[PDB]
Amino acid sequence: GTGSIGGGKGSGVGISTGGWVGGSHFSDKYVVTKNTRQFITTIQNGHLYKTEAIETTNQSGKSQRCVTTPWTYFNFNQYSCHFSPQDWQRLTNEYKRFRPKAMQVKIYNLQIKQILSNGADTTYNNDLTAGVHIFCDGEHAYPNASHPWDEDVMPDLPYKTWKLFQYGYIPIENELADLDGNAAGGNATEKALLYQMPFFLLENSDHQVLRTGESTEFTFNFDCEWVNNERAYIPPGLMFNPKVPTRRVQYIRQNGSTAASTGRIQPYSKPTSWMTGPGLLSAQRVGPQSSDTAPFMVCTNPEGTHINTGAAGFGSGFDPPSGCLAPTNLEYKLQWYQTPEGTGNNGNIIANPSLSMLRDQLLYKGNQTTYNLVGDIWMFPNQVWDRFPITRENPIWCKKPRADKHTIMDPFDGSIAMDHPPGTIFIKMAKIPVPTASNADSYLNIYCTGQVSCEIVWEVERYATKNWRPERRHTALGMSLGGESNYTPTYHVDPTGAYIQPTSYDQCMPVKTNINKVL
Amino acid sequence: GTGSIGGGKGSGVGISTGGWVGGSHFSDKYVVTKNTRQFITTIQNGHLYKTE
Amino acid sequence: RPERRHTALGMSLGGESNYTPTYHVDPTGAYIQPTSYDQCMPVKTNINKVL
Repeated sequence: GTGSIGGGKGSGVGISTGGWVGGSHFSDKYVVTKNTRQFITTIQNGHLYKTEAIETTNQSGKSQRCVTTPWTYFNFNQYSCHFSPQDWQRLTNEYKRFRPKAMQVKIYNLQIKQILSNGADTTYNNDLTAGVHIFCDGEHAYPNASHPWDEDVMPDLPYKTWKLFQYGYIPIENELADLDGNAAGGNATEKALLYQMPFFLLENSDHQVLRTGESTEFTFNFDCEWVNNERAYIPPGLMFNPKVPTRRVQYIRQNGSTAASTGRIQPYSKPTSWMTGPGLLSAQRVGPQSSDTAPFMVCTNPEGTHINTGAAGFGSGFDPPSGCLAPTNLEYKLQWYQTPEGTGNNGNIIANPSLSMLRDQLLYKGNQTTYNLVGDIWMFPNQVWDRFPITRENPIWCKKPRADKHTIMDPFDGSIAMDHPPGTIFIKMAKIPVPTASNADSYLNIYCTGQVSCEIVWEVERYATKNWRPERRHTALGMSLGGESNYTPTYHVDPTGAYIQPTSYDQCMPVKTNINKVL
Repeated sequence: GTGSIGGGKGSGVGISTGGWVGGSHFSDKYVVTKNTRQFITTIQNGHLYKTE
Repeated sequence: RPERRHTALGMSLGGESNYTPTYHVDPTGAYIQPTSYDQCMPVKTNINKVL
């Protein structure tokens, strides 16, 4: 049902630079997702680079220093971006693993409008000679624009308008520069940090400038590890045959009155060579919602401790701490809101056990009498665990920090650590100077709308099982009713046009809950 | 991180006549500096040559 | 021996509240200027030549 486009192959105002793409194609080895959004970008910071310091004192809740830029950026990092709930269901039901392979982004059909405000009404007219600056940072030569679990992501519904967020970054750890700080300290390393605090201008590189008849296109080739969709039906410790005897001997030392005994290990409990995976349960969250509450605080202090007992502005919180361990409290569970309007207990989704036996692991230390839970299990030889089951609402990737030494990279939120994730596309409108009598900068008030199309080829692979029995699958019967009068199902739309969100973790259709693997 | 420019190679309103350049490249024998500014120019002297 | 070089450690703080270094920008977006001649990084101060 594709029409033949008429009109010449030329270019300019009155010729569109691309069409709308949408929908997925499933195959055995590949899944192709196509998504187009209409985006809107506006002037940021009045075309200025600014810095901001909180100066802590708990007013904001810690000490941050940020530089905000005139730029905005595209954030594609999330699965709901690329998959409809239908397509995500099909992916997690029909395939044991998948990874992104190739990516193609087009920015096209650009429209710059001048904003004319007279009194109480505002008008919008084309300025056809206005440009927009666009470039991708693929070298990661600038601070990353996006961080996992941000609300800046592409809209889930294809017909919603995507408003870009302002780009900004933290030039320095602000608590490490207290300025005067303490008087008898004679601050030096604090000034030394400020003198070498970097400053980044996107204007320091080459940009493409697009007028309304131009378009631009970016391609990216993923070299990626697979995200696996498989469930362990047993722990690795149960891989034995309980009827078979073992050669192994268990010596039990003298316990109180009970004499030291030796004997053959029972057939139904055979020793395992495989250990609980890493995780930290010992810490608890601190302080009011306003501060940084994470149970572990990862700080870098070059000088003399004194983290002000509340972590001050030193460091960032490490959450979730528990890793693959069974969370012993709600604090340790990954939790988010479906909507930027979510608050409190409304609109929040708590991650639930996937019922995979490589997750929710625990370690118990025997004394002579009993077993006690080991709070902090560190990285140890012979640990095996599965990754956090990712839903359609999880971030896809995180960027690996550039560093000399790193341990196993398995972010506990479930995002894939990548050496070179897709580059961020930065976009701002050309500053249009307005002639002014004084030296105060005045500019023309303009905004740009356009279409972005993302197209990802997913390398995918199906499952084969010798299991006799029907496996668990994701089904619409696990959905719930919502909206006004509560007659609208989960991924449907409200009578007001509101898109009903999943209220539970299973409605988000996590991976590793369905297809069984033999250990 | 340079995109492929779409739209025809023709000219007119709605086609930009260049991109933004910026940044330096250092070498042993050469340094290349690239700078772009946005300039504004206005009418001067009401289009007159005057003496003072 | 190590020769003299230009370093950011010769920069100074400026702007409002005077927490912004030399070539950085103010919270108001003002670009802090070098307040001294050495912050301008003159030539012929660093690399030695034998006469």
